[PDB]
Amino acid sequence: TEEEPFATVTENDDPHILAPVFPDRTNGQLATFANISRDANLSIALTVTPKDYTTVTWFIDGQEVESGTDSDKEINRSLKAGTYNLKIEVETVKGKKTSREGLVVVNPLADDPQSKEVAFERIVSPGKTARLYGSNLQNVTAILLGGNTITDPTYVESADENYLEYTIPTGVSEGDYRIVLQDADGNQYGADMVKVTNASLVISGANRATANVDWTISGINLENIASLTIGGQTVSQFSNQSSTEITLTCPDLSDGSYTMTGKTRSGEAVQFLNDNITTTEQTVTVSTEITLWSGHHYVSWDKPDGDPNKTFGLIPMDVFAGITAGSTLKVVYSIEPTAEYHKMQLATGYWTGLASEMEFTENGEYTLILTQDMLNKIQAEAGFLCVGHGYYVDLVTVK
Ligand SMILES: OC[C@H]1O[C@@H](O[C@H]2[C@H](O)[C@@H](O)[C@H](O[C@H]3[C@H](O)[C@@H](O)[C@H](O[C@H]4[C@H](O)[C@@H](O)[C@H](O[C@H]5[C@H](O)[C@@H](O)[C@H](O)O[C@@H]5CO)O[C@@H]4CO)O[C@@H]3CO)O[C@@H]2CO)[C@H](O)[C@@H](O)[C@@H]1O
Ligand code: NA
Repeated sequence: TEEEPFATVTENDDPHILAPVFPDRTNGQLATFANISRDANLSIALTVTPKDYTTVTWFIDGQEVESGTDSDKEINRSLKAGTYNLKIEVETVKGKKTSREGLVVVNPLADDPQSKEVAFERIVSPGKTARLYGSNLQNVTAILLGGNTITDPTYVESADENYLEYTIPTGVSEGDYRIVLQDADGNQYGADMVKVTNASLVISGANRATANVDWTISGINLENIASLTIGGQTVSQFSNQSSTEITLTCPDLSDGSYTMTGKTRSGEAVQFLNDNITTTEQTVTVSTEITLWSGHHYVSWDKPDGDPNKTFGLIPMDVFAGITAGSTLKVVYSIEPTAEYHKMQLATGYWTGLASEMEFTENGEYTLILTQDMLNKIQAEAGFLCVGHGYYVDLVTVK
């Protein structure tokens, strides 16, 4: 009370949470207070000083919530699957307060329809289609998103992981929403957060770029992009341009770090996501790709010693002697269709592996960072070889 003539010593005490002891932040990132199943309830029981002169309030994702017990300092709450922000705010009668903030992880059951974020598919755009990846999602007849009931979910069979395709309503404004999966029976299951944005948001592929060659960037509303500026060099002509992807020619820049910005058609600034931080400026590392060798050279360790196609030599030691530690070697390889199997390995002249033997079925690019130890061993062991069977070396580059 305030009208009180005076406050007892115990009333004016600082608030302390004695038990339980909560973990400290990981490294700015919040710690986990609870890790329970969707069928179990969030159960935390506080002991607090002063005994009879403290009130505690609970917040799930910033929203105040009743403690499901007669006591106000024990919470009992049934939560849907997901990860939740929990705040524990303790206040005394004379207004002094202490605080705890942590995560509550609620795991689904095996048979539950469930979904987590794999890559960046939880960033969605109003009017457009989006994907959920998870388990048992063929059960879902509706998704609930910020008051809207999305009733057109389609479970797509894929060569990779299957997904639940759904359309975001146009009416939904920007922000973060906690989605819920609904059965035909009516049962509801948690599927964590979705982020709705109208912004042209570049998400991945924009950290690194090779000068004077194709550069593919992945985002959400990238068709609205009118131009990108790297260094001081503006690019307004693109090879591909869709919602999810844009490809351009990285301009002729010296090796180093550069600022990238962009402009939409409306004139607003292109946004960039890096570690769940959104900026209007992106740091791009540019490097030039040097060609060391070009052609079409078959490799088979079946062929006899002395045969030019038993290995890939053809890049002399003095070239590798010049390469600086940290550089990325790339070997572009293609299969021989008539070959029974396809295995390759990068090695020294002594056939010491610089990395694992790899088995493959399709054409590709093998990249490997050459450390100072690797470079030293190459000089010590008679140079560089590509070894294996049933493939061709078509290009070798370094940057
Ligand atoms: O055949 C099918 C089968 O192939 C398997 O792969 C085999 C491959 O078939 C073999 O040809 C290959 O043999 C290489 C040896 O593994 C490798 O150690 C050896 O390297 C020699 C090098 O030839 C030689 O010049 C070097 O001499 C140096 C001295 O050691 C130094 O003291 C001196 O100062 O300088 C000289 C340099 O001139 O010694 C090294 C070894 O120490 O080269 C062989 C080929 O010539 O082995 C492969 C297995 O690793 C494949 O695994 C199967 O799957 C496949 O069915
Ligand atoms: Na799955």
